[PDB]
Amino acid sequence: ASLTEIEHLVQSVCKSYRETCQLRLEDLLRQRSNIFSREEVTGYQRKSMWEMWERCAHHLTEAIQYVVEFAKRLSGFMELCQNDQIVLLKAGAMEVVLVRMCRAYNADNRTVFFEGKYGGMELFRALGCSELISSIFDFSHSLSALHFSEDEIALYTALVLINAHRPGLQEKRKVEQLQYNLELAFHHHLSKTHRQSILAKLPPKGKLRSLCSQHVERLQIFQHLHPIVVQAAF
Ligand SMILES: O=S(=O)(c1ccccc1)N(CC(F)(F)F)c1ccc(C(O)(C(F)(F)F)C(F)(F)F)cc1
Repeated sequence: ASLTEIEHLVQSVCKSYRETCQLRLEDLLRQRSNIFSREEVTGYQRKSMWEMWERCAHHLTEAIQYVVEFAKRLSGFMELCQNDQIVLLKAGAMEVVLVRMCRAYNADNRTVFFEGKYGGMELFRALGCSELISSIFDFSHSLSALHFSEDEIALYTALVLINAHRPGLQEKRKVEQLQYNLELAFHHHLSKTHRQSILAKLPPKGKLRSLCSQHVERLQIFQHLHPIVVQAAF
């Protein structure tokens, strides 16, 4: 693989991102002054457990759709069999959503963009999963300190999806080669931007995994349905 091939894979991944990112970074940054008032917060805390889980599962569904669209536009992914695609999307898609959320997270006041405004942890009291909420906030806080650029996000989330160490893969050799090529791309682009320093600072791969799993566990506990099943409907 040549320099031109590597730079093209970079441009193709970043383009696929830019087209599927759902929320424009500029919009999210500008919306940072648009903070929920006490009464609105109280308005959310008073809502039913059932309602809050309905709202949250719906936003998650939408976000997963965009991430699935991202994946389909990564070179090679479509060329994999339906089984291997779904194997990669099963946990991978939701792991990507949780990384993407650091863009909608403001470290200065520890708030998150939710349904049009920024609000802190207390917004989600009705859900009755404070430790799950804490885990998201703390993961998003640690990622924000890295100041991910749009392209770093793009490249890093491609690697989250395209990973050969996932249960029950068939064309495992071919996913290893797709993972290899995107690793070259990510590394090349980091050196070019003198941003190699983030490599050691990236969240341990199994931290994002165990976070995703615990959230999926609790999501299904509220009688919903695994996100992979829902996504299959489209
Ligand atoms: O917009 S969300 O509802 C959101 C929740 C918490 C903080 C900010 C934003 N949504 C974000 C998404 F990007 F997916 F749209 C979201 C919904 C639900 C979750 C959950 O992790 C779970 F369990 F449903 F997967 C939880 F409900 F627990 F928070 C996480 C994020």
